[PDB]
Amino acid sequence: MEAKAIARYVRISPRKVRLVVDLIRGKSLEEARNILRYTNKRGAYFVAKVLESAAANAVNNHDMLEDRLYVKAAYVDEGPALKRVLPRARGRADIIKKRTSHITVILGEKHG
Amino acid sequence: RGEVAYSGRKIWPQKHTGRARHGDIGAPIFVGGGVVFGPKPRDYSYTLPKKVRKKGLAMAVADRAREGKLLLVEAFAGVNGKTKEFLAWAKEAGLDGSESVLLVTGNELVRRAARNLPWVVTLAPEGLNVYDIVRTERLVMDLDAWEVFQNRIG
Amino acid sequence: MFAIVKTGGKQYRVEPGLKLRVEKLDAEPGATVELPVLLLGGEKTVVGTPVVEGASVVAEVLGHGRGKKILVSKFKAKVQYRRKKGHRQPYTELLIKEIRG
Amino acid sequence: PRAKTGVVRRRKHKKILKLAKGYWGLRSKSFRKARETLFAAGNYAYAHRKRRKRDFRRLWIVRINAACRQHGLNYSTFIHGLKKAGIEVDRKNLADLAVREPQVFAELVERAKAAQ
Amino acid sequence: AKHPVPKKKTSKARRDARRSHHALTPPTLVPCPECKAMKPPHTVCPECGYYAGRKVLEV
Amino acid sequence: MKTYVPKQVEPRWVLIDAEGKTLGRLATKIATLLRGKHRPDWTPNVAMGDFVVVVNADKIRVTGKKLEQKIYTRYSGYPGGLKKIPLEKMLATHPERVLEHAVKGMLPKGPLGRRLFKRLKVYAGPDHPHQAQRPEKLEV
RNA sequence: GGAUGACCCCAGGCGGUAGGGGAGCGUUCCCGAUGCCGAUGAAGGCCGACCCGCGAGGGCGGCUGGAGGUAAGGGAAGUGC
RNA sequence: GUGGAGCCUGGGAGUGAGGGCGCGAGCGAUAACGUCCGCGUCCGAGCGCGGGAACAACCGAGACCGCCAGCUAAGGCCCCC
RNA sequence: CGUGAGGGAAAGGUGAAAAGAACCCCGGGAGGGGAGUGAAAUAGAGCCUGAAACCGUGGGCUUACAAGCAGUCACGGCCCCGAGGGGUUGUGGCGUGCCUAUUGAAGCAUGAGCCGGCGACUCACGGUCGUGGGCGAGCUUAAGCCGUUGAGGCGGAGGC
Ligand SMILES: NC(=[NH2+])NCCC[C@H](N)C(=O)O
Ligand SMILES: [Mg+2]
Ligand SMILES: [Mg+2]
Ligand SMILES: [Mg+2]
Ligand SMILES: [Mg+2]
Ligand SMILES: [Mg+2]
Ligand SMILES: [Mg+2]
Ligand SMILES: [Mg+2]
Ligand SMILES: [Mg+2]
Ligand SMILES: [Mg+2]
Ligand SMILES: [Mg+2]
Ligand SMILES: [Mg+2]
Ligand SMILES: [Mg+2]
Ligand SMILES: [Mg+2]
Ligand SMILES: [Mg+2]
Ligand SMILES: [Mg+2]
Ligand SMILES: [Mg+2]
Ligand SMILES: [Mg+2]
Ligand SMILES: [Mg+2]
Ligand SMILES: [Mg+2]
Ligand SMILES: [Mg+2]
Ligand SMILES: [Mg+2]
Ligand SMILES: [Mg+2]
Ligand SMILES: [Mg+2]
Ligand SMILES: [Mg+2]
Ligand SMILES: [Mg+2]
Ligand SMILES: [Mg+2]
Ligand SMILES: [Mg+2]
Ligand SMILES: [Mg+2]
Ligand SMILES: [Mg+2]
Ligand SMILES: [Mg+2]
Ligand SMILES: [Mg+2]
Ligand SMILES: [Mg+2]
Ligand SMILES: [Mg+2]
Ligand SMILES: [Mg+2]
Ligand SMILES: [Mg+2]
Ligand SMILES: [Mg+2]
Ligand SMILES: [Mg+2]
Ligand SMILES: [Mg+2]
Ligand SMILES: [Mg+2]
Ligand SMILES: [Mg+2]
Ligand SMILES: [Mg+2]
Ligand SMILES: [Mg+2]
Ligand SMILES: [Mg+2]
Ligand SMILES: [Mg+2]
Ligand SMILES: [Mg+2]
Ligand SMILES: [Mg+2]
Ligand SMILES: [Mg+2]
Ligand SMILES: [Mg+2]
Ligand SMILES: [Mg+2]
Ligand SMILES: [Mg+2]
Ligand SMILES: [Mg+2]
Ligand SMILES: [Mg+2]
Ligand SMILES: [Mg+2]
Ligand SMILES: [Mg+2]
Ligand SMILES: [Mg+2]
Ligand SMILES: [Mg+2]
Ligand SMILES: [Mg+2]
Ligand SMILES: [Mg+2]
Ligand SMILES: [Mg+2]
Ligand SMILES: [Mg+2]
Ligand SMILES: [Mg+2]
Ligand SMILES: [Mg+2]
Ligand SMILES: [Mg+2]
Ligand SMILES: [Mg+2]
Ligand SMILES: [Mg+2]
Ligand SMILES: [Mg+2]
Ligand SMILES: [Mg+2]
Ligand SMILES: [Mg+2]
Ligand SMILES: [Mg+2]
Ligand SMILES: [Mg+2]
Ligand SMILES: [Mg+2]
Ligand SMILES: [Mg+2]
Ligand SMILES: [Mg+2]
Ligand SMILES: [Mg+2]
Ligand SMILES: [Mg+2]
Ligand SMILES: [Mg+2]
Ligand SMILES: [Mg+2]
Ligand SMILES: [Mg+2]
Ligand SMILES: [Mg+2]
Ligand SMILES: [Mg+2]
Ligand SMILES: [Mg+2]
Ligand SMILES: [Mg+2]
Ligand SMILES: [Mg+2]
Ligand SMILES: [Mg+2]
Ligand SMILES: [Mg+2]
Ligand SMILES: [Mg+2]
Ligand SMILES: [Mg+2]
Ligand SMILES: [Mg+2]
Ligand SMILES: [Mg+2]
Ligand SMILES: [Mg+2]
Ligand SMILES: [Mg+2]
Ligand SMILES: [Mg+2]
Ligand SMILES: [Mg+2]
Ligand SMILES: [Mg+2]
Ligand SMILES: [Mg+2]
Ligand SMILES: [Mg+2]
Ligand SMILES: [Mg+2]
Ligand SMILES: [Mg+2]
Ligand SMILES: [Mg+2]
Ligand SMILES: [Mg+2]
Ligand SMILES: [Mg+2]
Ligand SMILES: [Mg+2]
Ligand SMILES: [Mg+2]
Ligand SMILES: [Mg+2]
Ligand SMILES: [Mg+2]
Ligand SMILES: [Mg+2]
Ligand SMILES: [Mg+2]
Ligand SMILES: [Mg+2]
Ligand SMILES: [Mg+2]
Ligand SMILES: [Mg+2]
Ligand SMILES: [Mg+2]
Ligand SMILES: [Mg+2]
Ligand SMILES: [Mg+2]
Ligand SMILES: [Mg+2]
Ligand SMILES: [Mg+2]
Ligand SMILES: [Mg+2]
Ligand SMILES: [Mg+2]
Ligand SMILES: [Mg+2]
Ligand SMILES: [Mg+2]
Ligand SMILES: [Mg+2]
Ligand SMILES: [Mg+2]
Ligand SMILES: [Mg+2]
Ligand SMILES: [Mg+2]
Ligand SMILES: [Mg+2]
Ligand SMILES: [Mg+2]
Ligand SMILES: [Mg+2]
Ligand SMILES: [Mg+2]
Ligand SMILES: [Mg+2]
Ligand SMILES: [Mg+2]
Ligand SMILES: [Mg+2]
Ligand SMILES: [Mg+2]
Ligand SMILES: [Mg+2]
Ligand SMILES: [Mg+2]
Ligand SMILES: [Mg+2]
Ligand SMILES: [Mg+2]
Ligand SMILES: [Mg+2]
Ligand SMILES: [Mg+2]
Ligand SMILES: [Mg+2]
Ligand SMILES: [Mg+2]
Ligand SMILES: [Mg+2]
Ligand SMILES: [Mg+2]
Ligand SMILES: [Mg+2]
Ligand SMILES: [Mg+2]
Ligand SMILES: [Mg+2]
Ligand SMILES: [Mg+2]
Ligand SMILES: [Mg+2]
Ligand SMILES: [Mg+2]
Ligand SMILES: [Mg+2]
Ligand SMILES: [Mg+2]
Ligand SMILES: [Mg+2]
Ligand SMILES: [Mg+2]
Ligand SMILES: [Mg+2]
Ligand SMILES: [Mg+2]
Ligand SMILES: [Mg+2]
Ligand SMILES: [Mg+2]
Ligand SMILES: [Mg+2]
Ligand SMILES: [Mg+2]
Ligand SMILES: [Mg+2]
Ligand SMILES: [Mg+2]
Ligand SMILES: [Mg+2]
Ligand SMILES: [Mg+2]
Ligand SMILES: [Mg+2]
Ligand SMILES: [Mg+2]
Ligand SMILES: [Mg+2]
Ligand SMILES: [Mg+2]
Ligand SMILES: [Mg+2]
Ligand SMILES: [Mg+2]
Ligand SMILES: [Mg+2]
Ligand SMILES: [Mg+2]
Ligand SMILES: [Mg+2]
Ligand SMILES: [Mg+2]
Ligand SMILES: [Mg+2]
Ligand SMILES: [Mg+2]
Ligand SMILES: [Mg+2]
Ligand SMILES: [Mg+2]
Ligand SMILES: [Mg+2]
Ligand SMILES: [Mg+2]
Ligand SMILES: [Mg+2]
Ligand SMILES: [Mg+2]
Ligand SMILES: [Mg+2]
Ligand SMILES: [Mg+2]
Ligand SMILES: [Mg+2]
Ligand SMILES: [Mg+2]
Ligand SMILES: [Zn+2]
Repeated sequence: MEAKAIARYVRISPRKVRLVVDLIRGKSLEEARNILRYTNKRGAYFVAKVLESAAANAVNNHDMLEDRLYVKAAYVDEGPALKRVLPRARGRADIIKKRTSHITVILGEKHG
Repeated sequence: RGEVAYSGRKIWPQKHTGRARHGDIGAPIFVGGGVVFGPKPRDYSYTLPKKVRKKGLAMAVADRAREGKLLLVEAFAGVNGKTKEFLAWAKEAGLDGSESVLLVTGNELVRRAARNLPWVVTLAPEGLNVYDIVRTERLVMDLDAWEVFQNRIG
Repeated sequence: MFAIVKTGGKQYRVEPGLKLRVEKLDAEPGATVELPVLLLGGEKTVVGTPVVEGASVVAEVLGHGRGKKILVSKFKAKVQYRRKKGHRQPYTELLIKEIRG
Repeated sequence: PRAKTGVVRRRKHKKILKLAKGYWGLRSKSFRKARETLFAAGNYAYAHRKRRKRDFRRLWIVRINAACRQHGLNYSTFIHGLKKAGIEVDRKNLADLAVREPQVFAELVERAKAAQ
Repeated sequence: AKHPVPKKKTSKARRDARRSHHALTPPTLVPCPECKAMKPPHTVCPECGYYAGRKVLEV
Repeated sequence: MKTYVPKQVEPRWVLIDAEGKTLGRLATKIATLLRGKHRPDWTPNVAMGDFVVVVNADKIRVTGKKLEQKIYTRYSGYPGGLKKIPLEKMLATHPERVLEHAVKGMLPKGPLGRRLFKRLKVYAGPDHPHQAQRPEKLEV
């Protein structure tokens, strides 16, 4: 049995959040929580939220035990980019891409 | 490219922009531009020689006759404009609808009765033509229709 | 006992029970054919000059087939020359029955 | 009537890309680089089918040479002798005999020495 | 200067190889001797406000 | 029938005395042994030659005026980094390198060729530390 | 040969740019079609180490898809990147 | 002398920047990877194959496809080979 | 966008029916997990199908003494599907991208970041050859007119 959560259209660059998600892949829920809590990255806030949403799903929907939970899989996908004009010298206009992330956390139970 | 709605303006200078040269955005190389050698209104008719089509007419009827699929009739019994009536007559005439029939008669009442049948094509003899003959498995004609036909191919 | 036989312009070491693919032979499936012998070995050695007079190998033709397609493809640069040919080599499959010395 | 590209180009590009599976980076992912890679691939295959025949003959010859020198003669003498003796066993089978049937090969060597 | 520019697009391989040094190292944590919570060493415990076996902070 | 390919074989250790032999003409034979081209099952893409032990490499011989006119050369990559060492000096300093260089130059380039060179053990003086492999003495 | 592109046998030719000629494949549309295939699954998509074809391609099978597609034989072009 | 020989009529072209080499001359300096003609050749179009370390035109040779068969060419046969 | 004359886009599709997801759960919200609707929910409104470039997660093979137009030929190793095949690639052989332009290009000469879609030899009238038919010292109609309503015929002026 697995439980899963997805935070879609999170306004943060995927390459940035992945760095954080890599920190918790395969960790027990408790270990992940401690890591995210003292990870000094903006992305920690978002991955924490998804992590917890997945833990709640596990316990409340899927009859899983909180003390058995671990991050069985996790990944970040790119959402649609928000394109924005960045005015440059000599009348040039560049396009900034403010990128977007779909954050998936999947929890399983580590038996015994 | 001359008939499309855009202006004839050169979209950017010939040289020194670092881009490909262009005139107006109506050029067919542009999405939304004119089309090159696209279709224009066209008359596909041409005058096929009279003797060829008269000959064709005779040959088309001849093909059906050689197959035993040409039948002439004097009259159409009791068909006065009702499909049910033509059906009754057709059954006796050996037309069970298992074969498509080109029915050629000057009798309007007969043509009206048969015209809605899927297996029947109806024509006045002045309209006899080889496409309609070759389209259909059987040819059925009035003695009257047979006569204007023989006049036509004479 | 093994023999070195000659068929389809090539030479093979055959033994009873060997299944072998050779160039296509003009012979019905199920027919048996006799292959020239160049040399015999195993227990006795006899050396052909070039072929040995008495001997033959008896083979049953199992059937004929077409080899797995090979793509023979030709290209010349800057000259717009491209050629694509599919090639399937025909063959006969043989089952070696006996070595008649 | 209009006949837009529709389906046809995608299908052609897919044929090429399927043949290019296994190739490095864009050579298996980009239609253009795949097509270029394949041009060269086909020419090599043709050239190397030819070359494969030479490759193996050279290998047989080397093995035959080593087997001969164990019996006191070199390859070029051995081949002359075989010619004079009228023995026509090819290099592919000579090399096999040299490894799998040393008694028979040694016999062939004798005939070759004698024939000279 | 004369505006140096990349000669070739960086390949997926080379791009990803440059990043072989980019993975984060996890925060280093120890248990707080008082409340057993994980926290960075040599910092005041944010959970109970203890440090050096005494209360330092309202938490 | 496919051409025979050998399963891995216990390599044969061989012992050679270099004393009085002509440098280049001995090298060609060591190379052949290294490649394993003397064996009927020779296969070009595996290391299956002999291990060759050589002794008295310091007593290798050479014709003409090569002792003083043959120059070994090394390039350091630095300006003026071309080093020139005559045969006499090489023999008087690292004698075993003379044969080593001669043979290395006679092996195929590439990974296999480099691996083959490692199967050559050249010693100045009459002794080698390889009694454990019991090298078979070879006249060549 | 056999009589006629029925297929077999013998022989010889078959590198190729500009370029000439020949034979084909596929795309859109019309006749064939008031038909026929189609929810027991159209077109399109994704696989395939299978079948046919020299090849361009064509089948077939699995998955997807969910409403169209269209033969032999011919016709016409906004027809292949 | 039956050849992808020739001649006649007609349809369709492309080409009208050549280049190396050998031989024969002119120009140049008994210079030029020079230049301009003549006879031939090859590359062009055979940047397909072997040799010449590598290399359009030097030597060998005109590649329909396949073969883990044989004989040769030039060139080679101490090792790399 | 331009002072102005003027220039001038992009942007279509849930489903048969909104039945457009009550209510509970994590979350500030967004978003999601259940429940529920539906034949179908990777048809959930950022909605038919959903290619390709491009990004990621998981797995198999493989890689830190190696010289490379990236392939190809051979063999061996491992994995997979069950005298066979598929994947991978250690070693050995061979190997100068594509297109354009040129006497000559891998060329350190042009062009191209990559992918998808748009993108260039046509049509009318006349000519000239060839060709499939019709008729043949003759062949043929044009505009029109009648008919048809995807029917064909008449029309000889005129042309050769
Ligand atoms: N007079 C006639 N029957 N004319 C031909 C038929 C008319 C019409 N197109 C039909 O099929 O119903
Ligand atoms: Mg940190
Ligand atoms: Mg909880
Ligand atoms: Mg700035
Ligand atoms: Mg401005
Ligand atoms: Mg500006
Ligand atoms: Mg400004
Ligand atoms: Mg960018
Ligand atoms: Mg940007
Ligand atoms: Mg215009
Ligand atoms: Mg205009
Ligand atoms: Mg306009
Ligand atoms: Mg306008
Ligand atoms: Mg306008
Ligand atoms: Mg204008
Ligand atoms: Mg204008
Ligand atoms: Mg203007
Ligand atoms: Mg311009
Ligand atoms: Mg310019
Ligand atoms: Mg630019
Ligand atoms: Mg441009
Ligand atoms: Mg540009
Ligand atoms: Mg323009
Ligand atoms: Mg303009
Ligand atoms: Mg315009
Ligand atoms: Mg537009
Ligand atoms: Mg338009
Ligand atoms: Mg156009
Ligand atoms: Mg035009
Ligand atoms: Mg135009
Ligand atoms: Mg009109
Ligand atoms: Mg026309
Ligand atoms: Mg007209
Ligand atoms: Mg009707
Ligand atoms: Mg009807
Ligand atoms: Mg009908
Ligand atoms: Mg009708
Ligand atoms: Mg034979
Ligand atoms: Mg067996
Ligand atoms: Mg075969
Ligand atoms: Mg065969
Ligand atoms: Mg190809
Ligand atoms: Mg090119
Ligand atoms: Mg090339
Ligand atoms: Mg070329
Ligand atoms: Mg080209
Ligand atoms: Mg060229
Ligand atoms: Mg080409
Ligand atoms: Mg197109
Ligand atoms: Mg299209
Ligand atoms: Mg397409
Ligand atoms: Mg294409
Ligand atoms: Mg497709
Ligand atoms: Mg295709
Ligand atoms: Mg690969
Ligand atoms: Mg790739
Ligand atoms: Mg890659
Ligand atoms: Mg890709
Ligand atoms: Mg070949
Ligand atoms: Mg070759
Ligand atoms: Mg050969
Ligand atoms: Mg000897
Ligand atoms: Mg000979
Ligand atoms: Mg021979
Ligand atoms: Mg400066
Ligand atoms: Mg400067
Ligand atoms: Mg600078
Ligand atoms: Mg400055
Ligand atoms: Mg700069
Ligand atoms: Mg640059
Ligand atoms: Mg990657
Ligand atoms: Mg890098
Ligand atoms: Mg508290
Ligand atoms: Mg020896
Ligand atoms: Mg010497
Ligand atoms: Mg020393
Ligand atoms: Mg070497
Ligand atoms: Mg080499
Ligand atoms: Mg040709
Ligand atoms: Mg022809
Ligand atoms: Mg067609
Ligand atoms: Mg097509
Ligand atoms: Mg239409
Ligand atoms: Mg219809
Ligand atoms: Mg229909
Ligand atoms: Mg049905
Ligand atoms: Mg289905
Ligand atoms: Mg369609
Ligand atoms: Mg297919
Ligand atoms: Mg389908
Ligand atoms: Mg419909
Ligand atoms: Mg279709
Ligand atoms: Mg159709
Ligand atoms: Mg058809
Ligand atoms: Mg038709
Ligand atoms: Mg049209
Ligand atoms: Mg077009
Ligand atoms: Mg003739
Ligand atoms: Mg000719
Ligand atoms: Mg000629
Ligand atoms: Mg022509
Ligand atoms: Mg023409
Ligand atoms: Mg010209
Ligand atoms: Mg001209
Ligand atoms: Mg001129
Ligand atoms: Mg000129
Ligand atoms: Mg010139
Ligand atoms: Mg000239
Ligand atoms: Mg000139
Ligand atoms: Mg000359
Ligand atoms: Mg001379
Ligand atoms: Mg001269
Ligand atoms: Mg002169
Ligand atoms: Mg010159
Ligand atoms: Mg000169
Ligand atoms: Mg001169
Ligand atoms: Mg010349
Ligand atoms: Mg040219
Ligand atoms: Mg040549
Ligand atoms: Mg030529
Ligand atoms: Mg060349
Ligand atoms: Mg070559
Ligand atoms: Mg050459
Ligand atoms: Mg060469
Ligand atoms: Mg060479
Ligand atoms: Mg050269
Ligand atoms: Mg040159
Ligand atoms: Mg050449
Ligand atoms: Mg030829
Ligand atoms: Mg020979
Ligand atoms: Mg010679
Ligand atoms: Mg040499
Ligand atoms: Mg050798
Ligand atoms: Mg203004
Ligand atoms: Mg304004
Ligand atoms: Mg304007
Ligand atoms: Mg809808
Ligand atoms: Mg709707
Ligand atoms: Mg429905
Ligand atoms: Mg809340
Ligand atoms: Mg809450
Ligand atoms: Mg919500
Ligand atoms: Mg959730
Ligand atoms: Mg939900
Ligand atoms: Mg339900
Ligand atoms: Mg259903
Ligand atoms: Mg379905
Ligand atoms: Mg779906
Ligand atoms: Mg759907
Ligand atoms: Mg629909
Ligand atoms: Mg969708
Ligand atoms: Mg999507
Ligand atoms: Mg991976
Ligand atoms: Mg090393
Ligand atoms: Mg290693
Ligand atoms: Mg390789
Ligand atoms: Mg091999
Ligand atoms: Mg395998
Ligand atoms: Mg492979
Ligand atoms: Mg393999
Ligand atoms: Mg080899
Ligand atoms: Mg290269
Ligand atoms: Mg080159
Ligand atoms: Mg190309
Ligand atoms: Mg270009
Ligand atoms: Mg140019
Ligand atoms: Mg130029
Ligand atoms: Mg030039
Ligand atoms: Mg290059
Ligand atoms: Mg370059
Ligand atoms: Mg330039
Ligand atoms: Mg370039
Ligand atoms: Mg230019
Ligand atoms: Mg660009
Ligand atoms: Mg790309
Ligand atoms: Mg495209
Ligand atoms: Mg034209
Ligand atoms: Mg037009
Ligand atoms: Mg026209
Ligand atoms: Mg004409
Ligand atoms: Mg005509
Ligand atoms: Mg006529
Ligand atoms: Mg007339
Ligand atoms: Mg006139
Ligand atoms: Zn604490």
